[PDB]
Amino acid sequence: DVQLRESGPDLVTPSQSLSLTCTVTGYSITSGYSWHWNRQFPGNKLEWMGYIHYSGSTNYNPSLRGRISITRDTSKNQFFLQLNSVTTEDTATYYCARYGGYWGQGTSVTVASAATTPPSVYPLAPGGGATNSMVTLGCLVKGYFPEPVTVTWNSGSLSGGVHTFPAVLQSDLYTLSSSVTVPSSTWPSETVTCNVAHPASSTKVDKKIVPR
Amino acid sequence: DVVMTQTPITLSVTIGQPASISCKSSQSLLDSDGKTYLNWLLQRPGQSPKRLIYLVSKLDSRVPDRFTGSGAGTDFTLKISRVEAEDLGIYYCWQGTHFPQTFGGGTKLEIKRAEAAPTVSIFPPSSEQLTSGGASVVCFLNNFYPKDINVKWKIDGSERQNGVLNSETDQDSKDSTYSMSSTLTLTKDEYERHNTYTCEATHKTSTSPIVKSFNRNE
Ligand SMILES: Nc1ccc(S(=O)(=O)Nc2nccs2)cc1
Ligand SMILES: [Ca+2]
Repeated sequence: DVQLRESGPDLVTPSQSLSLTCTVTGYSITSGYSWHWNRQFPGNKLEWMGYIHYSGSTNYNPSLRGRISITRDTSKNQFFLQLNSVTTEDTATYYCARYGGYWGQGTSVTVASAATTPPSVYPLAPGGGATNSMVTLGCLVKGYFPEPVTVTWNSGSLSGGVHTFPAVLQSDLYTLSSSVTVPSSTWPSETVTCNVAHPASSTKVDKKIVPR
Repeated sequence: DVVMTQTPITLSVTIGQPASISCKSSQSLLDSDGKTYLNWLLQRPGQSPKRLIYLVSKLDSRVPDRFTGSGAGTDFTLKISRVEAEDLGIYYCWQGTHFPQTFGGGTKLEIKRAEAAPTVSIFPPSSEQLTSGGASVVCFLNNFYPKDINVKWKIDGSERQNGVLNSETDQDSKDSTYSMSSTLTLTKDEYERHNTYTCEATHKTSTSPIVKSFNRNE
């Protein structure tokens, strides 16, 4: 019942090294197979980076100079990636993997010199009126870094009619939006609040969506 | 590296219909040990790659037999007898015969469904934002199909090309629609010089642009 679990930093500065850990369970990394690091770039293309063999030898893609090493801790059943001199081109989702169709959940890594920055949170309330039985409200979350942010609505009791859009770059920081659609019978007569969490900056913001 | 080229690049298929995807290698995938190390994988939105087929035509035991692989040498094919909703995602080929192992660039399968008109909403900048010196006008275009849509902004009757950022969701797993947000960002002083802001969507579900608007005067 083989499982693979990657962990390590969200954000690395250019030129520095990136180190990740893959924690393997349900199979001993000394008992067989090669144990691989792969990565997926924005745009979905996949590259194999290297492996550590059960004997402990290593083989690396020519495309990663000698700036990649893989090591292991056979006592904890973990193997490790280290990629040095990183650049914007190494920004990616990193996956540990084994033959037989086993992949980790993946871990996303951005490489930037931009600083961790907490979000502003703006409410989206409609202008001066329409008849209809449903209303759409939203939140605009702007100028935070790095990914991710979470958005919930009224602490998650509103999940049904929600769309939270992928973040886009905007002046070297991220901006996302989310919309929620509720019965006009319930807003504005009841409160709708967007809850925004930005873990990198240790921030939670609640914004109430008020009419006009 | 051995180049792996997949065709087509995107494909739209109705649930219950078949599909086919081809993978071509820059040289033969036969290894000196006599086996041909070619696999097919699926990656569903926001998940890891999963193995479908290995050694050209062997079915992974976790995968249903609606998936089959064939081919030899440099030419390979994945077929899906009958497409299900769960087959939404990106398919990749992979070779592990030559060093370094390589992956093809991926083929995106979307589920074809009935045309659906977007629900379009427009929002004025908040006063909060205006205190930062910036202004963002937000337009939501929710639960539509097909994906192709053109969104145009006008200010007092004229098209505003710049300052617009769009974000699209991946295809929805429950209803197979797409949604999009479009944001027009201006400076506050520019925002405060004009009265009429409009988001116009061109989409095959209407013979005219779908329009939402507001006037700064109120
Ligand atoms: N690095 C790596 C590349 C592909 C795969 S697989 O999921 O296709 N399973 C495979 N099984 C046999 C060969 S590949 C696993 C790890
Ligand atoms: Ca070989």
